[PDB]
Amino acid sequence: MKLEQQIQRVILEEAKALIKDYHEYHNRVHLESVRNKKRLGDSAPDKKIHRPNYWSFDKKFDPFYVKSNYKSIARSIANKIENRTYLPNEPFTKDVPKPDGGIRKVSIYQIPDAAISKLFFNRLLAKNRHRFSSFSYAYRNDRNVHFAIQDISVDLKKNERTFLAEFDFSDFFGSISHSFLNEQFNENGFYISPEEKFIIRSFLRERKVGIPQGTSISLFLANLTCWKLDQDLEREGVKFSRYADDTIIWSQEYSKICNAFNIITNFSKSAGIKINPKKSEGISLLTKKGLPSEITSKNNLDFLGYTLSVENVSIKEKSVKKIKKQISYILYRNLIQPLKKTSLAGQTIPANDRDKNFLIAICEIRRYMYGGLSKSQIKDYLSGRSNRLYFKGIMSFYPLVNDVEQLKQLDGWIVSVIYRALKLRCQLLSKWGYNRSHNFPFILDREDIVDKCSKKTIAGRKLFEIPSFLLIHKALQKGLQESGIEKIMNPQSL
Amino acid sequence: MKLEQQIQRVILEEAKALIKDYHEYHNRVHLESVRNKKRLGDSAPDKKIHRPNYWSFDKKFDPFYVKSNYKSIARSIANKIENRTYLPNEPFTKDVPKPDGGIRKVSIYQIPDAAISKLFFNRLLAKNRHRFSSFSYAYRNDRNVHFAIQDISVDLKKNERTFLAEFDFSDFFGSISHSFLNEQFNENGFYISPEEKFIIRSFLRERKVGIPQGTSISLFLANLTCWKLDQDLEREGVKFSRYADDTIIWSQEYSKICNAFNIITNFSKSAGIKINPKKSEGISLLTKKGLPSEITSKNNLDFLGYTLSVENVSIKEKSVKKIKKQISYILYRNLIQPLKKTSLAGQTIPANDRDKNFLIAICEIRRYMYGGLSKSQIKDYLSGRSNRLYFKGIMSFYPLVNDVEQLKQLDGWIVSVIYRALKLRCQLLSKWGYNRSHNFPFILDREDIVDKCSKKTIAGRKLFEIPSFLLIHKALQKGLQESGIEKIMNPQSLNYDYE
Amino acid sequence: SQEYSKICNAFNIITNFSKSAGIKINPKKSEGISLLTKKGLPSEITSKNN
RNA sequence: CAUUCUCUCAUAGGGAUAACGGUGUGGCCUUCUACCUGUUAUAAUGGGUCUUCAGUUGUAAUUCGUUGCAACUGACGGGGGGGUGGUGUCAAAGCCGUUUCAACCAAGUGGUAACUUACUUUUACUUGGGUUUAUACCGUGGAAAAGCCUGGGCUUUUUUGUU
RNA sequence: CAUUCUCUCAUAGGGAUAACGGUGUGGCCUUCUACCUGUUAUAAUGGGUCUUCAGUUGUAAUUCGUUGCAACUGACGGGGGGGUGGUGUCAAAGCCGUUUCAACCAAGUGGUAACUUACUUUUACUUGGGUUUAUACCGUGGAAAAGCCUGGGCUUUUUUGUU
Ligand SMILES: [Mg+2]
Ligand SMILES: [Mg+2]
Ligand SMILES: [Mg+2]
Ligand SMILES: [Mg+2]
Repeated sequence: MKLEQQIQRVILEEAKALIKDYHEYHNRVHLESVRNKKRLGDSAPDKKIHRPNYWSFDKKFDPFYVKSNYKSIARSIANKIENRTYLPNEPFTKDVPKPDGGIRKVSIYQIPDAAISKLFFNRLLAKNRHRFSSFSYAYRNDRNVHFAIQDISVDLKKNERTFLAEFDFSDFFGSISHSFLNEQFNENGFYISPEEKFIIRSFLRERKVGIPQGTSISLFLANLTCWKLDQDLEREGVKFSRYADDTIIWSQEYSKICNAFNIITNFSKSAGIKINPKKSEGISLLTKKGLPSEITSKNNLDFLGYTLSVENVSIKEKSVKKIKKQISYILYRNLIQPLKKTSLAGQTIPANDRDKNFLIAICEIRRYMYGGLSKSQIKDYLSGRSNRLYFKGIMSFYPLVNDVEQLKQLDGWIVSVIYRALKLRCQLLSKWGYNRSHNFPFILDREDIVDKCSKKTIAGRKLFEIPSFLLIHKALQKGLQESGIEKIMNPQSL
Repeated sequence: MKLEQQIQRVILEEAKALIKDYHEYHNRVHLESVRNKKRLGDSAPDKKIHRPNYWSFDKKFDPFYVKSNYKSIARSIANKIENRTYLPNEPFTKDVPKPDGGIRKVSIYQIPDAAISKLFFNRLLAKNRHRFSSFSYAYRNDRNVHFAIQDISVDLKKNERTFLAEFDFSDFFGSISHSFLNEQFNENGFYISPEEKFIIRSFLRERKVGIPQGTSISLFLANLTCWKLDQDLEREGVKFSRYADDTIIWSQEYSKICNAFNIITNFSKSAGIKINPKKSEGISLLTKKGLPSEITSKNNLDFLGYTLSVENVSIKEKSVKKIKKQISYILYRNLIQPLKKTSLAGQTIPANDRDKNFLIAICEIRRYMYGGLSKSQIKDYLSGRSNRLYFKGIMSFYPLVNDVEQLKQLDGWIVSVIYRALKLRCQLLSKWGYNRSHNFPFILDREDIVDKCSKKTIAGRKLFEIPSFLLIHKALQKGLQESGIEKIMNPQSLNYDYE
Repeated sequence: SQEYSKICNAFNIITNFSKSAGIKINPKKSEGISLLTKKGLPSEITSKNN
C-alpha cells in the first residue's frame, strides 16, 4: 500500500542523512588530525574516532543497521499500524541539567519511530496550521523564532513602556494528564484523521505521563493543549510567544497583563498542574534605559541569544562571552599553545617575516565570524557591484543586532587580544632561543596592526586583514532589507 | 545582468500563459460548435472566435506581440528601472456595477507592467508576510479565504453570543491620499528595499489617487495602509477578515465590538476618508437561543457564499439559486430547447430506448456536480479501497458545508426537475409527431427515475445514475478530515504517486 | 489619579500624542510615578510621603 | 504586419522563412483497487453484486480517556397549487394516504418567458501524471477557382501543407 | 555479522560478493562584479586603488511625493591597573596627552590556569551551485610479515583493492 512506501522513503532518508553526517564527522576528524600533527609537531595526540554511545543501546539506533533492513522495518511497521498494534520503542532519555537549576529530559527515539513521528506530525501540523497561534515554536534553535524577536523588538521601541511577564511551562508539559490531551482532538476545528489519532495515542501511551520534550511531536501536542489558553490570551489582547516551554507575554496596558496572569493561573488550575513565573517577580516594566523604578522598570529582556531594550537589540552577555571565548581560544591554539609544550619538535618556527601560524589563526577567526568573506566582497555587496552575498558565521545567528556600539567594542577587543597574544608568542619564542622581535607579526603596535595587516597580501589576495564585526553587520542590515529574515537565515532557499 | 533576466523570464511566462489560454479558448469554441451542430441540427448558429477587446487598445496588451519583443521589452524596462525613469503604462479600467449601490473599478494592466508587479510585489508580500494580519485576502474567490470562514463557523458553534459587524473599504481604497501610504513605509518593521520602494512609488504615481482595486499590487498596499487598524483591532480582542475591500469583525462581547466601531472611526478620521458599515448590518447577534442582550438578534449570516448559523454551515440562497439555474438550463438546453426551434432539421430523435441527448444532459450535470466521479469511485474512497479522489466541481467551491438537510432538498429538486423536463420533452416530441412515451426516458415515473437510471449501463459503465450532492458531501467531509482545506481546495500539491 | 492602571494609561496617551505631533514629551527629570499612600499598604511602586 | 527565426537605432523599428503553438478520440507507460460469475490455456475479456453514518447489544483488551471484532436496529432523493379518502373533535385543527399540473427562477411576481462564447462584486474548476497512431483548431505562408477594380492590385470560396 | 547485493517467516533471521559511502586540493563548466597599471598580439597574467552611513549646501527634475546629480562636513577598531605631564578649581572632581603590564574569562576571583572530537537547553553554520586528474578517511574483504593458541584458528603492523 502507499503507507508502506511512504514509511520506507522516510526511514531511508533519515538513515541516509545520519550516515552522511557520520561520514563527514570522520573525514573532518582526519583532516583536523593532519592539521594538529602539522601544528603541535610530534606531541599531538592520536586520531580517535567515536561512535555515538546510544548507537549501541539498541540495534535500531544505528543508522547503518536501519539502512540494512529498512524494507523489513517498513513492512512490519505498516502491518502493525494497520492492525492497530503499534507502539514506539523506549526512547533513549538523557537528563541535561538546566542552567536555571532545573533538568531537561531530552529523549531520542529510534530511527524508525523518529521517522514515523516526522511523517505523521509534519502533516498534522500543516492541515491544522491556521488553528495555531502565530508565535509557537518547538526548539529554541528554530529559524522561525526570529520572527517573534522582531515583533517584541518592534513593540518595545514603539510603546516605550511595555509590561512583560515571562513564564515557564516545563512542569506543565512534563506532567499533563493524557485525558486532557485526548479531550482536545475534536475542538477548534482540528482535522485529525483516524490513523493520525491512533498514532498520537500510541506515542502518548508510551509516555504515560506527559508530552515529550525534544521531538516533532512536542510542538503539535503543545499547540493541542494550550489552544484554549492561547485563544483567551489573544481575546484579552496581550501578545505572547512560546519558544519551547517558556512563554513571554507582553502588552502596553497594565490591566491586560494583570488579566493575563489570572488567565494563566486559571488555566494551570484547570489542567491540574502548576505554572510558575520564570521571573522571580511577576509583571515587569521594560522602560527606556533612563528612568526611575516602579514595578521592575527593567531595561533588558533576554529571550534567546539577544538582549532586547526600548533602544536597540543587542547580543546577550553570555553569547558575547562565548564569542570572546572562541576567538581568544583560536588565537591561543594557533599562536601560544604549541610553544608551551615541553618540546618544540616538528613545529614550524616563524622566520623570514612569514608566520604561517598567524595566517591560520586569522583565517580561522574570519571563518568563525565572516564565514570566509573577504572585506572586498562585503564592500562590493554594500556598494552594489555584487548581486549576492552569503551569510554563514557566528553573526548569521544574530541577524537582528541594531547595537553598533557593542560591535565596535568587540572589534576593538579582537584587535587588542590579537596584539597581546602576538606579544606573548614573541616572548615565548625568545625564551625558547628563537629571537623574532623584528618581523611582520611582532613589529605591529596595536595601532598599525589593522593597517599593516590589511596592506599585506598573499597569493594576490589579502589574507591578513583583521576581521571586523561592524562591516558584516552593515552587510546584514542591507541584506535584511532585500531578502528578509527568512532568506538571510536559510540561504539554501531558492 | 540579473534584473533583465528576471524581467525577461516573468514577462515570457505571463505571455505564454495567456497564449495557452487563447489557444484552448478557440479549441474549446470549436468542440462546442461541433456538439451544437449535432444538437441543434442544421439550424445551429455558425462558429465565432472572439478576441479580447482590450488586446487592441495597445499592442502591449496582446500576448502574441509581447512574446515577440519580450527581450526588447525586458531590456528597456530594466534600463528604465535602473535609471529611476519607469512609469507603468495606463491600465484598462472597467466599471462593474456592484450588486448594491456602488461600482467596482477593475484595472487590467499591460503584460509588461503586470509581470513587473507580479514579480516585485510577490517578494514584498513574502519577506514581510509575518507583519500582516492572519486573515487578509485580495479576491473574494481566493482559495485561502476558507480559513477565515472556518474560524467564524467554529466561533459561532462554540460561543454563546457572537456579535458581528461588516464594513466597506471601497471608498477607503479609492480616495486614500498617497502621502499616507508614503508615511506608512518604515514602521512596523517592514522590509521594503530601496528599488522596491521606487516601484511602489511609480505604481502609485500612475494612479495619483488611491490603491488599484484588483491586481497583485492590491493586497500588499492594502495591508500596508491598514496596519495600524489591524493592530488596534487585535489589541482590543475583536477578530477580523478583510478579503476584497470589505471587513467582517466578530467578537463575543458587545463592548468590544463597540470599541471596534470607535477604532475604525478614529482610523478613518486619521486617513481623511470614510469607512461606512453596510447600511443594513449594524451589529448582528447570532445567539445560542439565549437571551438577546437587547440587540437585533438574527440566526443566519451571509459570508462569501456561505450561510453561517449557530448549528450548521450551509450554501447561501443566491448560490443555491445559481446552482439550480445552471442545472435547469443544462436540462433545458439538452432536452427542450432543440425541439422548440421552427424546424427539426437534422436532429436525432429518441429511438429504441436510446436517448443520446438525455445521456449528454446527465453527463454534463455530473461534470458540473462532481467532475466526472462515478458513484462507485466515491463509495470506494469512502470505504477505503482508494486513497485519491480529485474534487473538481461546484461542490469543490463549498468544502465547509455541514448542512445535510439542504443537500437532501437539492437532490430531491434535481430528481423532480429531471422528471418534469423529460415529461415536457415527451410532450413536445408528441406534438411534433413522434410518440416516444413508451421509450425508456419517458416511463421512469419520477420515483424510479433514480432507480432505473442506476441499473442502466452504457459501455459497461453506469452513465445514467442521477448525481447526488449528499454522497459527494460525505466524500468531502472525509477528504477534509484527511487532507486539510488547503489540499482539498488545491488539488495539485506536488503530484500523484507521491510516496 | 487613584489607580495605577489609570496613570499607566496616561503615559501611553502622552506617548501617542507625542508621536502624533512629532515631538518628544519626557517625564520630568527621573521622578516617575510617586505613590503618596496613607501608610495603608504599598502597591509595587515607590512609596514617598512628600 | 507569422503568434516562427533573426538584427538593431531596443516597452520601437528593420530583415528573413513557411511554419509556430494548441484541441477531442484512440494507443502506450506508471499509479492502489472487494467479491462473484461467463472463454481459454493461468490471462484476457464480458457481465453482475457490495462499499456510508448514528445508536444499542455481545465480545477481547485499556495507561479507564479509549480501541478491535461480531450481531443487529435506525437514517440515507425537495417544495408548491388543484382535487381526493381515511384518521382527528367545544368544533375546528392536526396528521397520514391517493389523483392531477409544471423545464428553473416561481416556497415567487403586476405579469411572464427566455438565455450558456451568455449572466453575475468572485460565482470561480474540469477527468490522475507523462507519451504515441488517425481527427482537427487560432492566427500565418502558399496553390486553384469566384467577384470588385485596373487593364497588376483588392475580395470570397475551396484546397494545400501546420499534420 | 561490509554500512554491498539478495531471499524469507519479515523491526528478526538466512544466503552470497569484495566492494559501498564519504573528505581536502586542482581542473572543467556556471556565476555580474568598478578603475588604473605591468605582459604577449585583444588575450592571459602580475600589481595597486575604490566601494559605507548621517547631515548640510548647490543644482536638476517635482506627483510636492519625493527623487536624481554635484560639492562639502561629520562617524567609521573596547575596557582595566600602575607611572607621568598639561588643562580645570576656592581646593577638587572632571577633561586631554604620554609611558608600562596583562592570551580570554578578568569591568573578576581567595587565587590563578587550562581546554575545542571540549563546554553548554541552543550553541547552533562554513565559502552561490553543478562535475572529475592526483591525495586520502569510515567500517568491510584479501595477502605478507610479526606475536598468541592449536599443532590451520586467534592477535598486531604493513600493504592492496576501494581509488
Ligand atoms: Mg486563532
Ligand atoms: Mg500580528
Ligand atoms: Mg412554476
Ligand atoms: Mg587580566
